[PDB]
Amino acid sequence: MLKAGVHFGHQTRYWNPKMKPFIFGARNKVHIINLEKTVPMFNEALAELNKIASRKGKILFVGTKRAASEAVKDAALSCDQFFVNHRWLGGMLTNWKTVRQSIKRLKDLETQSQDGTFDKLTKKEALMRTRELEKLENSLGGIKDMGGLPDALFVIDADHEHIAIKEANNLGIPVFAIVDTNSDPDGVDFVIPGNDDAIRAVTLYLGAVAATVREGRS
Amino acid sequence: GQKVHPNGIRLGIVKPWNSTWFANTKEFADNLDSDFKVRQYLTKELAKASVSRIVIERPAKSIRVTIHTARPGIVIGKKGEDVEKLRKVVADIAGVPAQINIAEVRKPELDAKLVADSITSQLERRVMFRRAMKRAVQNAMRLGAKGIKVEVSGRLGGAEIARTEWYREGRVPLHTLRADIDYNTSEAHTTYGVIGVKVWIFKGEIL
Amino acid sequence: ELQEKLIAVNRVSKTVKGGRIFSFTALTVVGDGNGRVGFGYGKAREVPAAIQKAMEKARRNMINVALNNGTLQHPVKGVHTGSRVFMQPASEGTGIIAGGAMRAVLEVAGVHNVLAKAYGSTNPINVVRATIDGLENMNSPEMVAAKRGKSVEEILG
RNA sequence: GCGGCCCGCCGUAA
RNA sequence: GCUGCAUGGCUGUCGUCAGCUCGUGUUGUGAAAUGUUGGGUUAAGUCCCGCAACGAGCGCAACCCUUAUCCUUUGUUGCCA
RNA sequence: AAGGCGGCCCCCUGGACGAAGACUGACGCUCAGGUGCGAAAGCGUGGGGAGCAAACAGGAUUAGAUACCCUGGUAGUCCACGCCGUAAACGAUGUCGACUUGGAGGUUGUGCCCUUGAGGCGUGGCUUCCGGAGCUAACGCGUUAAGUCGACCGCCUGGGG
RNA sequence: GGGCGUAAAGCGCACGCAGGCGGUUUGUUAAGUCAGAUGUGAAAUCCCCGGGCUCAACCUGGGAACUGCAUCUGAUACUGG
Repeated sequence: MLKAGVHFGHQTRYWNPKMKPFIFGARNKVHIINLEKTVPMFNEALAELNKIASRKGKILFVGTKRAASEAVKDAALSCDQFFVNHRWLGGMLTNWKTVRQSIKRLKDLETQSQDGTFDKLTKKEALMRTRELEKLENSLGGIKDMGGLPDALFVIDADHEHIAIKEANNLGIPVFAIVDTNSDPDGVDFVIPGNDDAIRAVTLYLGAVAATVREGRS
Repeated sequence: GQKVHPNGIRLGIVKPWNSTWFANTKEFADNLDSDFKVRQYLTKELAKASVSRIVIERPAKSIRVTIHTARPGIVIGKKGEDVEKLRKVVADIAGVPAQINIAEVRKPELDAKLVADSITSQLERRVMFRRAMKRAVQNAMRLGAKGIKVEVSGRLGGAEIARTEWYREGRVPLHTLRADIDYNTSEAHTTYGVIGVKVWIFKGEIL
Repeated sequence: ELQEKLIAVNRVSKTVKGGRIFSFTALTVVGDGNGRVGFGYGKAREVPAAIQKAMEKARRNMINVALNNGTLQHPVKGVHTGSRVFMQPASEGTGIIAGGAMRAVLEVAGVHNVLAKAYGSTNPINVVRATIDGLENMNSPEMVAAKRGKSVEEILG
């Protein structure tokens, strides 16, 4: 908008040449992103997400970078959506049928957990069951109670999470990644240029999306 | 020769004996011989029936025989005339008086002996062995079991070396003593020699 | 409704510490008889398993082509690793005269009159790509007219 | 851093 | 009586060595690969961490027998404070 | 141009590049037959000869050892003037010209700006290493193409013989 | 309507005669090229439309074809002078 609440690219030697249209003049040894062509398509993407949420699209959030972790887990579970926070497993979409069993095991174990040591006092087994529950909840916490095959994905870092992008392209699901100067627009994507590691930037990104999605239901 | 007999290794833990009686040195040999004779004669006679297991117990001055089967009607007949003939013949074989009992097999697709000789009977009618093996495995898995393994070995039509095949899915742990494994074998004589068949069934782990 | 064809099956080996282990591969083609067709390739230890595994693989992979009364108006050629394929429209009354897997592909596609011919190497797996080779890179009149910013009647004339 | 030590009859699993 | 080079059944050995595979998903035109590799550990593909892989099966370990310590019950044909 | 060229100094001599300006006006590209230049070894005539060293002679090692190892050692290696015309003479890639996303260096010129300083902007030539599309049987090549094109020339047609 | 980095295949490297190929306007020529026309290109054979032998092989009527060559008239965008 006008606060310029987003930083810009990394360096002029780590850059994908496909981003020439989106680039501005680089001055301080680093690339500068043209903000004059970031507002309109951002608003278009927001409208698209609004109409999808009005269609109960079950949006999905990703972006594991140790920075967006808590941010995306707060933006999710806020309106009506799900999220992925750690260690995107290869095949959550192309091999969802196998991940269903892991979800079922997690459901069983969380039901058993609330009365865990009552069933048996052999402390070794209780300890290892709790340890494996902890090991299992981090990779499936945000997706446990979702139907399956979401209708939209929002990605924070494009090149860093290319596995999810490839899976989405294979399945045929629209995606809404954010592309920096060292990434490239490859899939069918509503492209949002701008920095992706600045906390203010990512917060500004997710606030509008969360508000739009929560409005879309009503 | 690598595998220990699955039934023998478990006789003291989770499996019962087939013959149960007490005797001393002077009667051991003849007791065993009489048991062998009666078991062989009964197995020969009831070939057309569905006989699974024969249990022989010796009351003090008598012999008690129980037969497990899946079609008790044929063995027991219209009236009890056939069982009377069998009792007369058995009391002939062993001098002591005899009494006959009949058991019932609820799920014939279990109790591997019946599956084994069913497959052999199918093989005698010149049918493809793969169909028979798959049929039996699918039936056993459908009726409810945590594991099954079948195998056939011998001259399967070709002149080359006797080929061996086997199918298995589920769990068939052989190194656990707690497991309830039911195992039996059979053989079929064809125009190209004999064919061996072995079956393992995992009814369920026992605490 | 879907029509399926089986092209070829062959035995494949692999060496291990104890000897050699064998496996089979199956190549099948599937089409709707109207202009949509796909192919699949599967591997297994027993022949029926590979046969069934190729089928749904072909089913999920489908493309559509636009024909015209049983052919189109493009003498087209397609190339792959070592295969050259030439196909051209036939007037009428003729059939699907073609050597190997091209016959099955053009039959399931929905074509009834063609004058195909194959050059180069002729192993089945690469020549089956005749689908991807030229079938979908064919242009109908209306699409050309729309792309060139013109009308169909004067595109033909 | 460096002493030496050669050969293996003919065909032959689906 | 002949044929273990027409067979079933039953044995020896590598070797009580720690390995051997499968389903689904991806990569390659294909034979195939991935998982089973990488860091640290263990008697061990025994375990944690990382990782386009996610899980399973036969194996390993445990359930079996005997020996080493105590406590109840019973006390002859066994024992004697 | 290729074969190739390394102490220092003098004499004779060829080519390439950059900056600015002037001049002639298609005067160009390729090239069968022809001509010239080609490492090392080798040949002829005349010199020279320290080191090294085919041939050769001894000592070992070995079942044998016309070899590898040790002690010697002639032609040759050097100079002048003539022959020879072959090499894994290899980037195993013929010569010209045009077009097509990028990074990290080396070397040698030149313009501007505070020319402050080892500074900052450009702009030519020649060379190393990664890598995109594309091409390829694959390996790989990738603005110094094995990518997209044009002109001319030289070669190939199963393995042995 | 094929190839020459490793499968067979780029001369060891240059100079250069005969040959092959030419950056851009302007003006002429109509050699190449293009359009008509005329004369030729035997008959038989092939093809097409027909006809007659009881049908068919077989015979026959008419037409296209004979891709060419020469001559005349015209066109001037592209090669050549």
